[PDB]
Amino acid sequence: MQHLVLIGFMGSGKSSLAQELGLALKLEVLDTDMIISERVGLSVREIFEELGEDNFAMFEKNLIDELKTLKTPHVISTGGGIVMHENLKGLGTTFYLKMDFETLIKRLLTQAKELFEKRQALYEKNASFIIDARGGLNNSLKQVLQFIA
Repeated sequence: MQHLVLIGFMGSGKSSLAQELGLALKLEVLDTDMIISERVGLSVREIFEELGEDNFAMFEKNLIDELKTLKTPHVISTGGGIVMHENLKGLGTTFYLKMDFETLIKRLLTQAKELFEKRQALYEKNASFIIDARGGLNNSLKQVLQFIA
């Protein structure tokens, strides 16, 4: 609960922001996309295609509990599977990196819009803080650094 937890959709650019936020604050950064792929042995993309998003999200939800094992404060990029998460706020201060749907869509249909709407509601229910992604990585970073001050 002094972990800084970047949460948001996959493709939102949280991993890269995490990297740069760690560097700025002299903190280690952990990316649950990385851990899950490292431990499962398959790429994010293969897990998504062969096992589905619900199972990615399960992988993530099980890693969260382990992440409270951490003796030091970390930047943690996670939340690609918010559907399965109950309250990652118990992991630390969570920042939702909020991107509009059309912009998320470019970086990666009525059914996708439906999903996006439902999951955004979960992200902001799980967020201690909201960072507006529209302005790009450094403007998101400034936002996070301003919350910290």
